Amino acid sequence: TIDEGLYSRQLYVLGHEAMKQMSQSNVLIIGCKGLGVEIAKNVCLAGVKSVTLYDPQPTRIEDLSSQYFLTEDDIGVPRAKVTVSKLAELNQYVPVSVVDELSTEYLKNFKCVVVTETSLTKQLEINDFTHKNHIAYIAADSRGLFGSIFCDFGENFICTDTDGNEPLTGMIASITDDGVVTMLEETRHGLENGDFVKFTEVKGMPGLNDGTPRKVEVKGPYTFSIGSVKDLGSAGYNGVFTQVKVPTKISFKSLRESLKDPEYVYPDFGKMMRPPQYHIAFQALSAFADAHEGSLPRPRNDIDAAEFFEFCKKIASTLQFDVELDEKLIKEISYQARGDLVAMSAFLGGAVAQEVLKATTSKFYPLKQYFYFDSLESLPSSVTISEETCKPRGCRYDGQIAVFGSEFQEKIASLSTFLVGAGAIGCEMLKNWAMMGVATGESGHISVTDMDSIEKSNLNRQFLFRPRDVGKLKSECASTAVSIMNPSLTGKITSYQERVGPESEGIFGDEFFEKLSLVTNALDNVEARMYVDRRCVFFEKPLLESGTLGTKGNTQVVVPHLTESYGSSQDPPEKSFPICTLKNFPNRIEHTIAWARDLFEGLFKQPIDNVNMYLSSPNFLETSLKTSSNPREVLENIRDYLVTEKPLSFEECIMWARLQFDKFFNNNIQQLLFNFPKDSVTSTGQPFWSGPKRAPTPLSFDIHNREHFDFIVAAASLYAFNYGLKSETDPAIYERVLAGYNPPPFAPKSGIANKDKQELKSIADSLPPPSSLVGFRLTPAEFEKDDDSNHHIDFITAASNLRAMNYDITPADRFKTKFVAGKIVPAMCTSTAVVSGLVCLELVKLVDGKKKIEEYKNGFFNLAIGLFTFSDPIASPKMKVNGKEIDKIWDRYNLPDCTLQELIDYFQKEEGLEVTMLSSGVSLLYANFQPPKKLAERLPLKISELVEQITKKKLEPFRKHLVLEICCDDANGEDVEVPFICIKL
Amino acid sequence: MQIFVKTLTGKTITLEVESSDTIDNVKSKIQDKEGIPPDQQRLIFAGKQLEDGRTLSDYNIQKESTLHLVLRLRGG
Amino acid sequence: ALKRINRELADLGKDPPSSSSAGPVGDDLFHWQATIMGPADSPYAGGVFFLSIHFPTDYPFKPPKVNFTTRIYHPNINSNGSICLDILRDQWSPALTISKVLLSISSLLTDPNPDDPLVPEIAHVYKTDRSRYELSAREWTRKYAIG
Ligand SMILES: *P(=O)(O)OC[C@H]1O[C@@H](n2cnc3c(N)ncnc32)[C@H](O)[C@@H]1O
Repeated sequence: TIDEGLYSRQLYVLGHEAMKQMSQSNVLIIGCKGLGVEIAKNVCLAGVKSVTLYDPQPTRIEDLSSQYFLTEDDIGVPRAKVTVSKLAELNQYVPVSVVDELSTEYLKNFKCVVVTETSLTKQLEINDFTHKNHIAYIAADSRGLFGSIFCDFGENFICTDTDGNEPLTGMIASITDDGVVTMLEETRHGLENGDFVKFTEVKGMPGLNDGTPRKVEVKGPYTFSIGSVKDLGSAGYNGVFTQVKVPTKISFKSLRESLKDPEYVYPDFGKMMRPPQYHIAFQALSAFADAHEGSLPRPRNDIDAAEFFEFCKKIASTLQFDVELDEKLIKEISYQARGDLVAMSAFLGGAVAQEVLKATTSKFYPLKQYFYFDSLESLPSSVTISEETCKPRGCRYDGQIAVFGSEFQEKIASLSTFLVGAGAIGCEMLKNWAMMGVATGESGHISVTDMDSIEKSNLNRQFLFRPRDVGKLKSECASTAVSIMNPSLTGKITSYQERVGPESEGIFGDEFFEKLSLVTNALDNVEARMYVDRRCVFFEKPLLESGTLGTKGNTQVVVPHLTESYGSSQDPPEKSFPICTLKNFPNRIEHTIAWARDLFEGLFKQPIDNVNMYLSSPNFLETSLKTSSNPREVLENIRDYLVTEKPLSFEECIMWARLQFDKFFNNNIQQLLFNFPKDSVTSTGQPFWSGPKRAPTPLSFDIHNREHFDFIVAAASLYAFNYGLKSETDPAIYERVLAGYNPPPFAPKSGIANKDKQELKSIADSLPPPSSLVGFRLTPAEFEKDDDSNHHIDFITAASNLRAMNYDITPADRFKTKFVAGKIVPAMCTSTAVVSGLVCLELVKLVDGKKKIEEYKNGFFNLAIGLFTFSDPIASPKMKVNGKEIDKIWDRYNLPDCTLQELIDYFQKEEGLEVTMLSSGVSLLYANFQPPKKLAERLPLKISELVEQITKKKLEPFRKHLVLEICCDDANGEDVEVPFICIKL
Repeated sequence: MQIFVKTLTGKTITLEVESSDTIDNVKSKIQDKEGIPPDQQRLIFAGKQLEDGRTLSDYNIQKESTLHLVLRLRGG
Repeated sequence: ALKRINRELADLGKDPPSSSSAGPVGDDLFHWQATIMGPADSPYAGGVFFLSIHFPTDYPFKPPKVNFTTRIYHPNINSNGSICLDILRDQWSPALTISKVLLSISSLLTDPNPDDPLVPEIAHVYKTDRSRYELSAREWTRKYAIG
C-alpha cells in the first residue's frame, strides 16, 4: 500500500518489506538544533510511522546558524514548538508531535531513540533503560569541525541484509562429480568464500534443483566448489545458480560498557590514531560542561582550553587508556566547542538518519559502534582566527563565526557562485549556502539554472518543493524557498530555465563566466558534467562535482592549475548487448525490455517522423536513395503509414494491434524455428538451443489472458494517439471487435540486371506528390512516466512480458520495467544530505584559496556498509614543450586573429614546431596532406574567415573566442603534444 | 607479501604481490580477478590515490595492507 | 576526439593497409568512408565494399558506428549493413584503432560464423546447402560490389 507515486526512487533502494517495517516504527528525537532538525527531516522524508520531538529550551539567535526552520521572530519560544509546524509539511503520512516532558517509562513507545545536545549523565540514564528493554539507541554530537556517532541496537540485533547488493546469479556449463561448478565461457560468478547458492534447471543432477543452500568455496574467477555431490549423480550440465542471503546476529554493548573499551569505525585510514583521541576529548567536553553549568569552552579561549586538557588527562588516567594525548588536536577540539556548522550538521544528520532506518528496518550493516569524524583541513589559514575575531556578534552566524571568524564571514558573503541543476543535491546546496550566508554581501550573487519543472516523485528527496508547487520551475521555487529561509538573499539569487549545453553559450558566455567565483554541479548525467567541466577548464574556475546512487556517493573538486579536470579519468560505460542477442536469442528480461523499447521507437516514432519529414523536405528522396543503406524500408514505411493503412476509427486500430501482435509474437518465432529447428545441432555436433540460447514458442492469442489483452489495449491506445482518435478502455468494445478477426494465413518461406532499381523508382513515383498534402502532420509518441499517459510503460511491459513468455523467461512487473526502460537512478535523501555536507566542507577550502593539493579531499562513501574513504586529488600532469614546463590541462596559447600562414609561421618560429593538423569544433581547418591548391586557397585567410568558410555558418555576434586543437611535430619528426589555442576574435 | 582490496560494495579481494611490483601489475591482477580495465580502477591507500608508473614501495604498502577500489557515480 | 582521430588517420597514411583505405568525408573528421576488398579465396573475390564510420562525441571512449553501405550476402550482416562484431558493442576498449576494426571485418568476411547468426535465413542456407550460398554470394558481389 506504499505510495509508489512518491516513494518510487526509494523503493528501488530499500524495497517493499523494508518500507512496510519502516512505516510501523516510532522515532523519538531529543534535541531540536541543526543536527536534530536534519535528522528529523531525513526521517520524515524516509517515511517512518511518526516522529516525536523533545526540546523545551527557548530559542536563541545563534541557533539560526544551522536551524533552518527557525526565524528571527521565534526568539524566546521553545525550539520543538516552532519546529514541529515546519516539519509537519514535509510528508503527509508521517505525523510529527511534541512532548513537553520526558520520563524513562515513556520511552517504551518508540522503536528508535536519537539523542543530541545531551550531557553524558543523561545519556547513561537513558541508555541503561533502552538497552535492557531492547530499544535502538543512537547518540550524535557535532562540535565545530568534529563529529561523533554512537549506535547501540541491543544485545541480539538481527540483520537480514548485510551489504545491500542484489543477489548474484549465473549460468553454469558443467558440474563435475566433486561439486566443481564451472561457469559459461568467460563468465564470472562473482561469489566469495562462505557464500550460499541454490541451483535450478540442472540436467543430470535434479537433486540440486530442490533449493537447499550449499557452501561455496571460490577456486577461481570462473569456477567454484560446493562440496561432494557423488550421491546426487555423476555429472550435471547447464542450469542457473542464484545466491542466498542469510540473517546475521550482531551483538552491541551498552554505552556504560562501551566507554571503557570502545570499538571504532574509521572514516579515513590516513588518520588511524585520532579516534582514540576524540574518545577522550568528547568525554572531557561533557565533564567540562558539567563543571560550568553546561557551558562549553569559549571560542579560541586558552584558559578554557587548558582546563579542558586537564580534564582530558584526568579522564585518560581514569579509563587506563595507554594513549599519548596529542595536545594540539585536543585543544583544537576545545576551541571549536561552540561551533555549529550546517555542513557538519548535514553530514552527520544523513549518517544518523541512515542508522535510524537500519534500526527500524533491520537492513544493511550498522555502525559498530563509535564513529568519530573530523574535517580539520577546512580550517582557514589565510585569515586571522583568534579570540578577538571569533567572539559572537549577536547575529545568526554566531555558530559559523565561532569556528571561522568574522573576516572569513566577509569573504563568504561576497561569493559569486553558479549552481547547475536544482534537483535534490541542488536543493541541499542552496539550503547550505543560505544558512552559511553565501552571497549576502554587497558584491555577492547566486545563479541557479534548471530547465525542468516540479513533478510528484521529486518532492520526497527535494524538501524545498511542496505539492502546491507542482508544475512550476524548479529554480524559481528553490530560490524563493531559500530566500524565505534567509531573508538577506532577497534579490541576490537569479534563476534561469536554460539547459547548460552547446546551445546556451549565448547566455552563459564570457561576461557571465568572468564574474563567477566557483561552479557547483548537481546534475544526473555525464554529458552535461563533461560540458560544464570543459567550460570551467577554459575559463579557469573551481568546480565542485558530486554524485549519488542509492546509498553510495562521491564528491570531487577541480582546482585550476592544481588538479586534473573531471574528464581526465574514465568511468565504466553502460552495458550494450550484442545485436544478435537482442534481435533473435534473448535470455534475460533486460534483453526483452531493450527489444521492446526498440520496437516502440520503430513502430510509433520512426515511421511518424519519416512521414512528417517527407511532406516537408522536397529533396529527401534524392539523398535517401544514395545515402541510406536500405531506402526500401523508408519508402515502404512512408507508404504504409501515409496511404495504405490510414485509420479513421478505433475498430481498425484494434485490428492493427492484433495484426502487430501476430507479426511480432507468433510469426517471427515460427520463421526462426523454421530456420533453426528445436533439434538442430551446431557445426560441432552440440545441441543448438542449449545454454544462453532458449528455444522459443509461438504465442496464440487469448483475449481472456491478462498479458495479451493488456498488450492489445496499450497498442491500440498508442496507435489512436498517433492518429488523434478518441481511445476507449471499456472491455466490451475490445471483446466485440477482437472476435471478428480472421488472421491471414502464414506459412514460413524457405527463400529459393537493374530490376531492383526500377522497382524502387516505380514505388517512389507511385506515392502522391509533395504538393498533394500541405499542412498535414502526425504526432509521434514520446516517452515519459504518465506525463504522456499513452501506456508507454504499460506497452513496454506488455511487449517485454510477451517476448519473455516466447522464450520462457521470467516476466517482470510494471515497477521493474519502469526502472529498467526509464533508466531511473535510485535516490536516497540521506545520501544527498551526506554529499551536500561534503561539498560544503570543500567549498570553505575553495573560498580560503588553499594552494596545496594535500589539503583537498575527494570523498567516497557507501552507507549500506558504513564505508567512508577520502583521497587527495590527482595533480594535473606536466609536459615539456620547447624545453619549458607546460601543464597539460590548464595551459593554452593566446593568439590574435591572424591568417593561417601567420599562425603556422608563429609556431615554426617561436615554439620551433611544425604544424601538421589544425582543427576547430568538428572541422579540419588545415592538414599537411591536403592538396597544394586547397592550401594555397586557404592560406591567406584569417582564422575566423577560415572557420566561417569551412563550417558554412557565420559566427554569432556574442562569440568572443575560438578554441583550436593543433597537432604538431618537432624538427626531428617526433610528434609533440601541445595545449590548445585560444584565438581572440 | 599479501594485500587486500575492498570494493565500494563490500567485496574483498586477496592479491599476492611483491613490494617491488608496479601499480600497473597490481591493476592487471585486479583486472584478472574482477574484469575491471586498469584505466577504470581507482585505488586508495592511506588517503593517497595510487597512480600508474610507480611501485608499491613508494606508497609504503606492506603485507596485510588494505586498499579501497572506488568509482564515481552519476546520480544527482 | 579530434587529436585521436587525426593520429589514427596519420597512422593509416604512414603504413598503407593495402587491402583497405579509410579516410574522412569532405572536411569532417567525425565521418569516414572506408573501403574493403574481398579475400581472393572467398566468394566475395573481386568486390569493393564501402563502409560508413561515425565517430561518437566520446571517441575513443565509445565505439565507432560502422555500417556497410553496399549489399552483401553474409550470415552476420543484415540488410541495413549492421555488422555482428563483439568489439563494436561491448568489447570495445580505448586501445583499438580503426585498422584493427578493418582487419576484424576482413577476417569476418573470410569465414562466416553460422553458429550465432544475425540473419537466420542465410545461416540456414549456409548450414544446409553450401553450393547455393556460394552462388548467391557470387551473384550478389558481382551485382552490387563491382563498379
Ligand atoms: P536529480 O535527478 O534528482 O536532479 C537532476 C537535476 O539536474 C538538472 N539537469 C540535468 N541536466 C541538466 C543540464 N544539461 N542543464 C541544466 N540542468 C540539468 C535536472 O533538470 C534536475 O533538476
